[PDB]
Formats: sequence, C-alpha cells, structure tokens
Amino acid sequence: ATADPVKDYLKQIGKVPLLNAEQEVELAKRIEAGLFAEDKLANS
DNA sequence: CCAGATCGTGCGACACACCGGGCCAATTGGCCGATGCCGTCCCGCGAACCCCTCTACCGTGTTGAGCAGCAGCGGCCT
Repeated sequence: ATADPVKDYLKQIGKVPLLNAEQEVELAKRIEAGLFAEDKLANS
C-alpha cells in the first residue's frame, strides 16, 4: 500500500517474464485441447 | 298724490295624470337546413441515428504555532 498505485501496478506486472513464439503456440494448443476435453466431459 | 310690482282671483289652455284599452313598428335570434374546408390519424417510404463488430509485418515500464501519537533507542531488571 503506497500513495501511488501506478508504481505498485507497474512493479507488480514485471515479475512474470516474457514468452517466445514456440511457447505461445504450445500454450494455444494446450488451451484448445483443454477446451475440447471440457466439451467431451460435458458429453454424458 | 298715485301707478306699476306683487299678489289675489279668474278664465282658459293645456302638458300631460291617470289607468285602462287595442292594435302595431322595429327588431328580432335562434341555428332549420344545406353546403364546404380543416384537424386528426394511419400508413408509406426514406434519411439519419445510434449500437455492435472486426484488422494478423510489429509492437512488451508512469509558515508559524500549537497539540498529539508512533518508532527508535539508552538503560534497568530479571
């Protein structure tokens, strides 16, 4: 808690590092597969 | 002295006083009935009016003064 919240948010967002193209593609594939599995679970 | 103003009195006219008759003028004022133009409304289409949606070279950091409470520290006490 500080009188300035912009600095707090800025310093908070930087903890997570960046990502590369292959990582992005792998994450997208994970999202797709997870949602399709969720739909399959929705099936009875 | 005696003669006109004032008034008494008299005769007439007479402008209406009555209270009652017998008709009339003017002037209606309603809408009667018939005819006609405007208000309202129900679409009809179209101009605009507002809302929602999407674009893939990429790109990764904003004074002074007065009064009171809290944090750090010196120094007993165990």
